[PDB]
Amino acid sequence: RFPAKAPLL
Amino acid sequence: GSHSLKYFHTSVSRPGRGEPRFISVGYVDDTQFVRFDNDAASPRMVPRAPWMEQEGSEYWDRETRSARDTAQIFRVNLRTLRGYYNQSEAGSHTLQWMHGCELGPDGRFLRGYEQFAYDGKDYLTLNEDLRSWTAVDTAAQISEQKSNDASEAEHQRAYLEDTCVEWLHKYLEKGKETLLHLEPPKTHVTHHPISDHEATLRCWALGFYPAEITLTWQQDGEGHTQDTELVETRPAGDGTFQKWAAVVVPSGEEQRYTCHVQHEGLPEPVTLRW
Amino acid sequence: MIQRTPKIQVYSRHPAENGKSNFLNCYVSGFHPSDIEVDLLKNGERIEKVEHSDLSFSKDWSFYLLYYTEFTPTEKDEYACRVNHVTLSQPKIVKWDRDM
Ligand SMILES: [Zn+2]
Ligand SMILES: [Zn+2]
Ligand SMILES: [Zn+2]
Repeated sequence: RFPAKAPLL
Repeated sequence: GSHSLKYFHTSVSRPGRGEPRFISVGYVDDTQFVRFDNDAASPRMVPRAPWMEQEGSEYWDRETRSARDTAQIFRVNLRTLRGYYNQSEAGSHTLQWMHGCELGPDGRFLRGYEQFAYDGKDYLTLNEDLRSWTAVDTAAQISEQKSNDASEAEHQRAYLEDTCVEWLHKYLEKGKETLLHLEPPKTHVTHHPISDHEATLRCWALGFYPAEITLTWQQDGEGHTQDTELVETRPAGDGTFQKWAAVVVPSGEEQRYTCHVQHEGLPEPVTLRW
Repeated sequence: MIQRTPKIQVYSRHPAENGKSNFLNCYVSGFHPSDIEVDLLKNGERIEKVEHSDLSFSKDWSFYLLYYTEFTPTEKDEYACRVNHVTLSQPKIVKWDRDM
């Protein structure tokens, strides 16, 4: 399942 | 057997052309099952394995929304990183993200992964404890500090330990006859003379799944060393893999050389001569 | 800005047999950046409906792609792969050998 978000870099 | 759910994300900037190109693929072990490519009018998550084309539209709508938002986050990140590195907006840059969870033989969570890469090099890596980061430079240390202030590693850990494990079990159930199926390699040796006194013995391993395999050439006796040419494991295009290993032997001395193949689909290793 | 040169394998899905249908594969891997030009050649000429896998990458962040087309090997047809990339000083051409 694709993550809901990705970390902000 | 152990299993893993992994996703691989790629974002490439297009200077002067608007939105960056985003491509994302998901794998269960060595089986790709989903893909998202934002190069379309309204791009959607689509199935890339037969056992995934029975899923309801609620799943695909949810994955399409998640993939679209991550694409937007990567658009911000590409801009942020070219700020850190003082790079012009005319150059193309790549941001890659891979994450995943791995189950042990008991079916329980064992390990999680997450890593970021900018322009092909490591950038930010989540450590084995899933609690700390490892930065490769001052620019990635700002990224690490932002994540630490927002407890981001706790958010990624929760996804890796809970969401990823729960859905990996679901995927392993829907594709039970294929994902849990081991495909043994089909093996044979070929003979190709280099000169009057030398020849090549090429040991083939064809049509196996998963891709993990070991090919070695052995010679009768002990203390021997073989200079083995070994090709990278390659996809057959049907879901299985191929590999071969070659060794140069003197002519007439072929029968004293032996190929040994190890694979999870082999109850015992197989042995081959020519 | 690391740049990696592509590794190339040209091979068939099944062991070749003249007059019998098969699949010709060009496997390209270990390259960075992602953009790459891969063409399958039949007797020097470009085949026009070639399908390729979806972009993925290895543990070292380098990309890999499979390019494939249905084909029927013969004793007289020579097949090859033409690959060009930013890391290459000239396009690389690899001939299909049914023994590799
Ligand atoms: Zn968060
Ligand atoms: Zn089978
Ligand atoms: Zn000689």
